[PDB]
Amino acid sequence: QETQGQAAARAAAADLAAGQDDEPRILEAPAPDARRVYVNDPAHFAAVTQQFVIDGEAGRVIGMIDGGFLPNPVVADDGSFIAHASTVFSRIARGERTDYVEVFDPVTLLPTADIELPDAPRFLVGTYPWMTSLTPDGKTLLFYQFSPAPAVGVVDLEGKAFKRMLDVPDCYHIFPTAPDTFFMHCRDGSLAKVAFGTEGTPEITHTEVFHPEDEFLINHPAYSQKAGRLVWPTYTGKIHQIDLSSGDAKFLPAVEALTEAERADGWRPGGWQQVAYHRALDRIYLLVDQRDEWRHKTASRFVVVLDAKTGERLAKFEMGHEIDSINVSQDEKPLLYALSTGDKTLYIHDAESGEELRSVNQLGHGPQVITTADMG
Amino acid sequence: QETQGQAAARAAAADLAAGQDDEPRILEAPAPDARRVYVNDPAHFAAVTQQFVIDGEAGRVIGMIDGGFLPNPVVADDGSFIAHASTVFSRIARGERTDYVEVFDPVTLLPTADIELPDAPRFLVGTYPWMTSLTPDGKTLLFYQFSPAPAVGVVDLEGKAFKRMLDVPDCYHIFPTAPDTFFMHCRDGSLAKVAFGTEGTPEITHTEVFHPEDEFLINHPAYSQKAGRLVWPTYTGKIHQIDLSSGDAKFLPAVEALTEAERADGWRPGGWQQVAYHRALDRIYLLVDQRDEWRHKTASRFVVVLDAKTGERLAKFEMGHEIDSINVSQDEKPLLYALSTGDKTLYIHDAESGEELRSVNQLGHGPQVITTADMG
Amino acid sequence: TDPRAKWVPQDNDIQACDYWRHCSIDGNICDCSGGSLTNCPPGTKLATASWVASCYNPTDGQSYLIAYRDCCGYNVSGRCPCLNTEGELPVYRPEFANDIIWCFGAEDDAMTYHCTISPIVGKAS
Amino acid sequence: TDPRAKWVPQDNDIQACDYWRHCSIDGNICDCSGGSLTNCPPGTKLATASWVASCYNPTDGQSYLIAYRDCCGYNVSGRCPCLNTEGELPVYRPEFANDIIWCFGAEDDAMTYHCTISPIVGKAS
Amino acid sequence: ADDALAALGAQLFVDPALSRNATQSCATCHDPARAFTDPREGKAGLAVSVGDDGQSHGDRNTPTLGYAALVPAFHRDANGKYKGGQFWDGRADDLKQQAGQPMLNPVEMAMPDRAAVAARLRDDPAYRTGFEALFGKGVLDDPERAFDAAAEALAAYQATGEFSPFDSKYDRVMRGEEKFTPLEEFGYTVFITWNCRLCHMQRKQGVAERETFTNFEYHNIGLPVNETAREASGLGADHVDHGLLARPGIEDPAQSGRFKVPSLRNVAVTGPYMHNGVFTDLRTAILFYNKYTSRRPEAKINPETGAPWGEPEVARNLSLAELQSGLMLDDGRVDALVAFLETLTDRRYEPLLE
Amino acid sequence: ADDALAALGAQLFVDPALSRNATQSCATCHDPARAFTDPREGKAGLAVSVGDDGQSHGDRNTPTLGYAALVPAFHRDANGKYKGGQFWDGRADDLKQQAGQPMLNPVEMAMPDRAAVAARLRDDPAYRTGFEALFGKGVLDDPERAFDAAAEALAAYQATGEFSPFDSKYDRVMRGEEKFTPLEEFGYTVFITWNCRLCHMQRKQGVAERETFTNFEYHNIGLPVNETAREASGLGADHVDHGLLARPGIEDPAQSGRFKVPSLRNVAVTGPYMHNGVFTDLRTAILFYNKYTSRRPEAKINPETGAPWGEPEVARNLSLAELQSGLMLDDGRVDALVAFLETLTDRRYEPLLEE
Ligand code: HEC
Ligand code: HEC
Ligand code: HEC
Ligand code: HEC
Ligand SMILES: [Ca+2]
Ligand SMILES: [Ca+2]
Ligand code: NA
Ligand code: NA
Repeated sequence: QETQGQAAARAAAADLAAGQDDEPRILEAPAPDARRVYVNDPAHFAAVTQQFVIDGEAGRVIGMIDGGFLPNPVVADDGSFIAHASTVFSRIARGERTDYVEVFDPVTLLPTADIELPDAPRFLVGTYPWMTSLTPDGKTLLFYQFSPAPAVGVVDLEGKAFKRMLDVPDCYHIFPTAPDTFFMHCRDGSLAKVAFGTEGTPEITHTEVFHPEDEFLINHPAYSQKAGRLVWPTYTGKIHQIDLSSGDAKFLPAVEALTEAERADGWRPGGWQQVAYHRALDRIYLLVDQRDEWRHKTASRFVVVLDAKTGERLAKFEMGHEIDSINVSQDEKPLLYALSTGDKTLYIHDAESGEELRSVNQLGHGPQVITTADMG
Repeated sequence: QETQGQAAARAAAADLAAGQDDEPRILEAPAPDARRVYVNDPAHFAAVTQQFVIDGEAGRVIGMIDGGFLPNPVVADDGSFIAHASTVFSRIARGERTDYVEVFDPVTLLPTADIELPDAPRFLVGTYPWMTSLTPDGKTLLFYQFSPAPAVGVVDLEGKAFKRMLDVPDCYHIFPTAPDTFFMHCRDGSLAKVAFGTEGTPEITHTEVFHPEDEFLINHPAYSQKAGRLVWPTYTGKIHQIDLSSGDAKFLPAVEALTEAERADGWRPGGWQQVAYHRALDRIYLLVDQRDEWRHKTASRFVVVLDAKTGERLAKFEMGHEIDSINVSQDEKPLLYALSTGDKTLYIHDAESGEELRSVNQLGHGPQVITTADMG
Repeated sequence: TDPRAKWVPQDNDIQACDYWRHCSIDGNICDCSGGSLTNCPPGTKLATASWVASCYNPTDGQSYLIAYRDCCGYNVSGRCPCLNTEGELPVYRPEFANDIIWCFGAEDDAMTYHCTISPIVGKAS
Repeated sequence: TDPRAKWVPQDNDIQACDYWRHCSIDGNICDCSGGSLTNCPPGTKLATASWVASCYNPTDGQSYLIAYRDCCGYNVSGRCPCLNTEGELPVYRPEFANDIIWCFGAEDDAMTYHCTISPIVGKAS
Repeated sequence: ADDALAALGAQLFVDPALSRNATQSCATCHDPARAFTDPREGKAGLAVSVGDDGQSHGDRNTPTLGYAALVPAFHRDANGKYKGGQFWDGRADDLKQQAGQPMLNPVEMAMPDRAAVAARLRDDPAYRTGFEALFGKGVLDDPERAFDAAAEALAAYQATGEFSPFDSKYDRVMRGEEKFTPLEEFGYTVFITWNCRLCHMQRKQGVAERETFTNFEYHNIGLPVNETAREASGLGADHVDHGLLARPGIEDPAQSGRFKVPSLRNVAVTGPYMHNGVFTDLRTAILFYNKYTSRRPEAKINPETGAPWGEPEVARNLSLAELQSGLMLDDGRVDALVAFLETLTDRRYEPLLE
Repeated sequence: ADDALAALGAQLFVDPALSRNATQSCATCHDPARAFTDPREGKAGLAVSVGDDGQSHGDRNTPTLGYAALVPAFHRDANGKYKGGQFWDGRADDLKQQAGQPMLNPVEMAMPDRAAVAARLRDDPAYRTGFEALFGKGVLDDPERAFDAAAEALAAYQATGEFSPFDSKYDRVMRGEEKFTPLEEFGYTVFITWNCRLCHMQRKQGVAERETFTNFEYHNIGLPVNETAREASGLGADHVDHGLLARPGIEDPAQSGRFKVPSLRNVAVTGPYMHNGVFTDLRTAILFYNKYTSRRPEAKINPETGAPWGEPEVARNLSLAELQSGLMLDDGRVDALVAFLETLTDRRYEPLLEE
């Protein structure tokens, strides 16, 4: 029942009583583990932003990172580093634009690389995790450009340099599968495979169209790079699963996250990060609620959990708060993270029972994005 | 009774029904007038900040101005321009610091000057209006430096260039009286008169000491440049008045804003901008409430109005909100502005009756500073 | 106030998030920071890029194309924030998507979001 | 909860604004953003400059000098905001003044405010 | 008189007696079968038209007469921008002032003077009857009155529903009578959301009653010279077409190289495109706009030539704010725009679409 | 035994028989009338001390023995910081290891060896009685035992309340027995808010039971050579005082030019100042710190000479993090700091405060 502030008061009181000395210093964040969780605050389009590094097990903020205008966070799965692509201007929100990538040490939070992106090439948008992406080896960062045309930027993190822009078709999102290969989702309803080398035009392959024009695939699919599992829900909660593990796209049986009866009762997914995927358990988690069809960005109060292989519902959790984004820790007995934009609070739940264990409040102005490393 | 949003909805509907055309464009703010009011939001030490330009008569936001870390706003009394001294960093709150002055056109709000301040000389502090100050002719901006020692920076607004730093004694604040002269308040309880040139040690002359070492003079005195009147409250609501209209300091009889009984009962001034002064009416306005002596920065729910010459109380207003800062318009039938840092709201009162007329909400994160022009 | 309920347009207050023209607005209503329904605030820059929705007007029973245009070059206003998504489609259908900062073509290469305007540019269909 | 009431120190929770060592704190409690009571959070820079206050400790009845030190180089934490002013004097007595950003001497010339620590540097007199 | 006047103009419109050698009428160059444009191949292809003498070619493309009656009289609006008039350079105030010019132009119909026109009108008993009934007895004996009267009838004829029927698929769709195809609807969406609508829509905002997909303004879009057309015009390699600056009374240097925004109605059947007919294909006209937005090397190349577009004929007063939109049109969006513009074809020219 | 050991030390302390020519005792250079420092004028004034031979000068200033008993034995802490010991360079582990060194140093007391010391102690019947009563019979016959016993006796004497009375005004003020003047209180507030506290306070945080205004660490503050002292010492123009690096066993080149933070107790009466006695006046020692912070031309200038402070003797490993505070001490705060440090004078030396 003792809070961290209370426990801290006793320790400070005991130090004073015992005459224990200690040097005022800069703390190191504790070693990255499976239960570390990052919360990004795009701050409702504010010119500067914040990231929160949280120990999910203790429910404690263990660090922060400043960002500029709508930064894209990435977290290396092995815990070796974190990075974002960010945007600043010479006079707050006006003047000369500088786009850049920073790489940070994950215990000191010190920038270890600051790599400027030439010609302001970042896509400025409500934060989608897979608009900026690390290769599995972690030596390359890939960012999406929308203006003047869909394009993908290649950033060498090892050599700390921007390399080049890749011309791509009318496609969106970046799902890396190898040091030299990533997938995108195209307007025509196909996936595009993009293979890029040291120099030259990329080798671009399209899959067969896997969904119709009237079937809308959300801006926040879950992608497990270690599983090569792309889990993509529609507005109705229909779930596309694409296996990319062989290096080529194989489409898994489509599955329904809601029953026909629930759908007729107006049950629909809604929020920001509406979907989570646990790799070890091969399990899908989806934010759902009763809502009108065009209220797809509102908070949801329920999470359903289902088997990826069969699509059988394993649980339905009444979350108890207005939840916008979900994600899971990738360890055994995982935590279910439930971030409320409205409350500016991360609610930390047991993923098996759905029970709320703890919460972390005061997380910026409009926190929206949850990131965790797959370290197992 | 009809709100501005309702009037605009009405007008828009009429235009649409009449087939009236109009070009989407950049609006000009209405001409600066006596009832324009500026509200600055230091945003509780956020690295970037906002100024709100408000029509006090309509209670409408007519413009905004972005700033960096704790900027100092000034407003030319003749309404010809506004300016600020501001601070930015190359990586949000870290990296290379640039201190600078911007001058703005008062209707387009476009910057007409961007003057860099060499060696990052700005005093970084919770915002005090008289830590940066225009000369009466509006040709020179004066800013305070605290580190490495008290100094005053001279910025030529006419020639759009930084001039020089002035070494001063251990003194604080800048109240300009002439194109080449300002006063400061010193630790020793005197005022310092500083008469400066383009080069050479300035002519520094101390007034006699005017207060004991245990009377505490608030960080937010009211100064009327056109009247040459410095109104300086202490923590107890005793008010020091200094007449600077002759070019030299003349000490006026001290007045008590609170009665002996009120003081015996716990009435003290408190907030941020605790005091206002109306030039034409020769009236003093003071935020007061029942408080402990060391709660001198908390909001107050009452304003006392008193005659500057006699010290006679003219009114005591019950504000009806938690008010941190007050100021007044400098015209006939003036408005009493009442800013709530907690509510993020400017409450607009009739300064004669104390009655709340209208309000302007959603004013940033922690608004604290109200500025008006004296155009009379 | 029920966030999940079918959005109900009105034609009586342009600063409220249920005003009919804001059916797919994202950000802040420009009328609340010195602009107007169809004009930008001083000091900001008007984008030429737009996103589109067909918004039903309850007054005349007609559906209009609202081409939302951004006012750019300022930090977000923080006044009158709204998010509505009537007919709003994912990013791969950008003409109908509203997470995108539609600041393209703004003067001085302004690309920061301040607020959005709501001009009618045609009848639906 | 009465902002104008006499400040009541406690010695049981360091994240609360009434914690005894926070008697003249202005800003944010460092413990709430990855620091501790007397240490800075990762990535920030510890100032050497200080402001002082005599703060009464209700555990032992002693008044201690608390030399507040800022952690600098980050935008304000926005967590556990507090403002107390026990003994706090105006700016012309700066060693007791708390509106000043006391970031002087911070590594890398860091001058932005993130949070404040509350170390004891001596007994009051 | 409105019906009778337009009937008279209808007679005049197809009468070659108004050309020096009686080889051409208004209908020769403004062919009702090709949306009131010129199907005839000349020295420069379909880019410019041949006059009455059989040799002289113009320096400008013959535009449609469809919907020209909806253009306001030439003026300068409160924003300082010139609007309206007739001719690519707006040198005629309105349709009336316009009609007599091709009559007396040596490179067109080539009549010596107004007296020569009246003399030909007088040779026709049905013109003596028609004109005298509308303007009075002896109108044709007066060169000034006859010529002015012929201009009035022709203008009145152009103002009838036949020239502006508003029966395009676009019109039918806006009347809720049918729906766009997916491709067509996508094209419309792109049209109204991309830079196109800043110039090719009547209003800045709201709904136009009789949309003709032009704001009547004058813009320099930085087009190159049409080499063969300019060669055929006889005007010389030294010659520069200054567009609106050519208009008598226009002195403003900022107007040099600007032209009237054409109406996009029937655009799919009125190729080649632009003031000098430089682009034969509709797709090329659309792709020209990418040159200001796209960083792809293909955007610098005219797909009709395989060579760079060419430097602008007038390298100032470019509408860069409108043109440099920051977004490139991919092939899919070009296809959609083509599909949309095809819906601006009047009913009777839908067979021309194939 | 505790009283007796110290009493023996008291005797040895004032005994000139422990010097070659018997002109010199500890008390000659560590004079109890001047807070255990050397009042004698030499070739370099009071900067350095003249040894037993009447000619040889040291190269370092004679520090006070007051409160030296409070310094921990020399060690390296987990933070990699060396702490404690005795001498400006900490080459002695503790008080006991220290005591024997001036006895054998040819530039000081100049006894040829331990046997020579034992012979002098043997000559005195009082020492034979006092030594043998404390250390056993025949102690003075064994040069090693006798030298060790003498050091132990002297160390024990320096640990008595006589050397560390804690009766300064500062001490009385902290007991609530009296109050600071406005100026002293301002001085104290400055001392604990400015960089001084980072080196001249026992602890990093919390309160010290027996504060002596040093953290016992080693720092190079960038002081110039004292030219007339360096000349008097005869060590040479090419000689560099490496401070802590000179301690046997320390090979870390980062320790070069670092010296033990002196206790500031009795500072007001122990002039001149620093390890080489370079600064005559207490005000000047304070003004020295402004060279790292002030931008005024005067901050570069030693007011005692009118010339620049000088190039650092060791221009590396400077404690710039602590010294470059960003804040300049104005004359008012220098006045306050002088007045505060004057409160650190032991009661018996208060009369000296006038001169
Ligand atoms: C030799 C072929 C030819 C003949 C015959 C001809 N025109 Fe034209 N017409 C043109 C060309 C070429 C232009 C463009 C000229 C320019 O813009 O400088 C034009 C322009 C016009 C325009 C302006 C339309 C716009 O949008 O700018 C109108 C109206 C017009 N003609 C009507 C007529 C009428 C009525 C007649 C019969 C009296 C006629 N024309 C005779 C070739 C011809
Ligand atoms: C700067 C205003 C402006 C913008 C923006 C603009 N246009 Fe144009 N457009 C013009 C003008 C002016 C002309 C005539 C150019 C000339 O001949 O000198 C023209 C010519 C055309 C033509 C040839 C029609 C004919 O009869 O010759 C087509 C087709 C066309 N535009 C379509 C488009 C499309 C599609 C877009 C959007 C990608 C677009 N325009 C953007 C002003 C504009
Ligand atoms: C010639 C004058 C002289 C005599 C005699 C002398 N000393 Fe010293 N003492 C010094 C000097 C000089 C230093 C500093 C030398 C150094 O740091 O290398 C010093 C240093 C010390 C220190 C270290 C204090 C500190 O803060 O580092 C102690 C303890 C000490 N002496 C005690 C004694 C005792 C006990 C005797 C008698 C056996 C004695 N001294 C004899 C001059 C003298
Ligand atoms: C970086 C740690 C550090 C800081 C900060 C510091 N000092 Fe010192 N101080 C020292 C060291 C080390 C010496 C010995 C220098 C030497 O002789 O090598 C010293 C010597 C002195 C002396 C001479 C004492 C004597 O017996 O010779 C005085 C007086 C003094 N300091 C006062 C101050 C004051 C006042 C401040 C605050 C402005 C201050 N110091 C800041 C470490 C520091
Ligand atoms: Ca044509
Ligand atoms: Ca000394
Ligand atoms: Na050609
Ligand atoms: Na000397």
